[PDB]
Amino acid sequence: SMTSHSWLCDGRLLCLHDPSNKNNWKIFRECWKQGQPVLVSGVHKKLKSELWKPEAFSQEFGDQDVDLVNCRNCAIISDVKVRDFWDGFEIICKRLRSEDGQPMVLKLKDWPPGEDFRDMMPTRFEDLMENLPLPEYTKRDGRLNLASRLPSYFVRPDLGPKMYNAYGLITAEDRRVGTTNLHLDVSDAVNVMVYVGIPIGEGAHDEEVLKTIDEGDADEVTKERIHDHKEKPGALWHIYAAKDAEKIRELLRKVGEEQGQENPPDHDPIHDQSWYLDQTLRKRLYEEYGVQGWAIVQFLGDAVFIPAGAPHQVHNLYSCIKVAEDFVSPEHVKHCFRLT
Ligand SMILES: CS(=O)(=O)NCCc1ccc(F)cc1
Ligand SMILES: CS(=O)(=O)NCCc1ccc(F)cc1
Ligand SMILES: [Cl-]
Ligand SMILES: [Cl-]
Ligand SMILES: [Cl-]
Ligand SMILES: [Cl-]
Ligand SMILES: [Mn+2]
Repeated sequence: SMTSHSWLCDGRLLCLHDPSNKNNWKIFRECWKQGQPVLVSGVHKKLKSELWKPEAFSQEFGDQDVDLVNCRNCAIISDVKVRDFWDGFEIICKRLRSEDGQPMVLKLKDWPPGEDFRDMMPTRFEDLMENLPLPEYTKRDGRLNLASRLPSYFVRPDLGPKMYNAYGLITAEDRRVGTTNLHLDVSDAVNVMVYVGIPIGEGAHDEEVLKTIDEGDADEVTKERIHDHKEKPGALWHIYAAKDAEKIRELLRKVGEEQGQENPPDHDPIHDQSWYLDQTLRKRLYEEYGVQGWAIVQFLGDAVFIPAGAPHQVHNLYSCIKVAEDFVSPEHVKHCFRLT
């Protein structure tokens, strides 16, 4: 039977089921005020699916010059055509290869660049912005988005949205690598999964995805969406409460020292965006510092709401297209204030 919502992550994660319901705010706002992330399912059913295909991006924009990142070793591939990324998104035999002869796991850096999404892609901009959940919070001019209303005493987000495109991580060794390393943002954000590409070539790669979700500490209800409903899983997130950010800095300064890094005692390993918390480091955070987090699997059409100041990391299970909008809720405006 159809329901307004469910509770995931041992009752700590709200999952809203109807992305456009005019009553969603009544369920959302108490979870949000407590500094929790929120998930909203079903946004893909509201969008024009033809606008969000990898082959369309290659056809329309493929002669633009871009830089790529090799997710395995952080090497930068400079000044290549964006078609060289898009044409290997789902077809493994078309992917750029490393010196060892293997196909690379690539991330497309800063594309569209800076604030240019709306100018470059006006039909995509309209389709996303008109279908964002919790629109009083997430639209540029929503009544509960303070972004356009604050003075210079507050850090204001850039004009959005921003697109995040990267291949899926594949191997047992890849389990310890991030798509996006641990970091935080001083603004709130909503991140929508608009497309998931499950390949052919090395295709039949299902078992390493299940071990990644299990070892990732997914809850048993999330482990049912995999097996029961046959939805496409895109990415595994870990999110930590803003109140636990300094305890995470203390762990990563200790581990940096154990690994012979030579950092000053006040340096900021979260701002550096250089760490991915693997199973070993997540268990040490829990056991040695008493800090737990939310393990979230983002399926096609899921919107993840990330509270301002909350440390988070992302690991793609399959090839993903994500689109994110930043906003400034009144609940979390303290995190962007420039004094005290
Ligand atoms: C430019 S590179 O990143 O150093 N790679 C070496 C070139 C290559 C690697 C694998 C091939 F199947 C063909 C050529
Ligand atoms: C591993 S999980 O299935 O995501 N459940 C964790 C929920 C939780 C989140 C944050 C906390 F500070 C304490 C508990
Ligand atoms: Cl907060
Ligand atoms: Cl467009
Ligand atoms: Cl709303
Ligand atoms: Cl990163
Ligand atoms: Mn972020």
